[PDB]
Amino acid sequence: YFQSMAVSDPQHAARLLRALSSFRERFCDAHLVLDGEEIPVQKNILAAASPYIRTKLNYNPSTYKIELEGISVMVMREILDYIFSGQIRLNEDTIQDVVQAADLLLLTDLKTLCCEFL
Amino acid sequence: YFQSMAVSDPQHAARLLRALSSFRERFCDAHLVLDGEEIPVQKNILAAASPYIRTKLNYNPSTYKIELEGISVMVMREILDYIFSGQIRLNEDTIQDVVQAADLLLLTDLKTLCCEFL
Repeated sequence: YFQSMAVSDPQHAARLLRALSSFRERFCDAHLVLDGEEIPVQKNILAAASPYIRTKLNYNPSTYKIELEGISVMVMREILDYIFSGQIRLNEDTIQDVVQAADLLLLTDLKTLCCEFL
Repeated sequence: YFQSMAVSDPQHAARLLRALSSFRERFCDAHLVLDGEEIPVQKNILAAASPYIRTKLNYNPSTYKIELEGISVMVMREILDYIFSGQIRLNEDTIQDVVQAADLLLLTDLKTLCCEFL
């Protein structure tokens, strides 16, 4: 008989995500424009996490800007922290704003994670 | 008392990785040059996975090319499949070439995964 194998490392994705977290200061391809604030950002990772941002880039393609005024800077920074780790931070005064932000950005699993703590 | 929480979704990294896997055809920032073959590639994800490629980009910064002639095209494609999934494919005729490639690219965990099947 002849044998071939497909071996899977389930910690790989978490590990790659931590190396990508290091690059949030060369690799930045775009700026998120929220309030009058600009956050340098890696395009493919935000497009990957948020279907909204994915669609926005198809329809809204010299620094490249992705506009977002319907979410505060503090909340988006906690969401970006989520995107690069899988962990979100939640207070009594915050969880509602985060759930609404998650809805805007079509972060469907973040939203489900937030509602389970209500 | 006042209470804040940090909630962690451990499937998040795998899920983001699958959305990034979709983009391997806009998001491509560079070409891998192996043999006389060019593979359009997302820069930050290869830099993140491979410390070698990370270093190469610091020292070797108009399409941007990352040169790599010490690995075959077939093997690198299986490695790129690993990078975007955590799964590697391994035959009797292949595992040695993959282990050597993993060493070149400083893919330390891929290498450990490959040696466990020897």
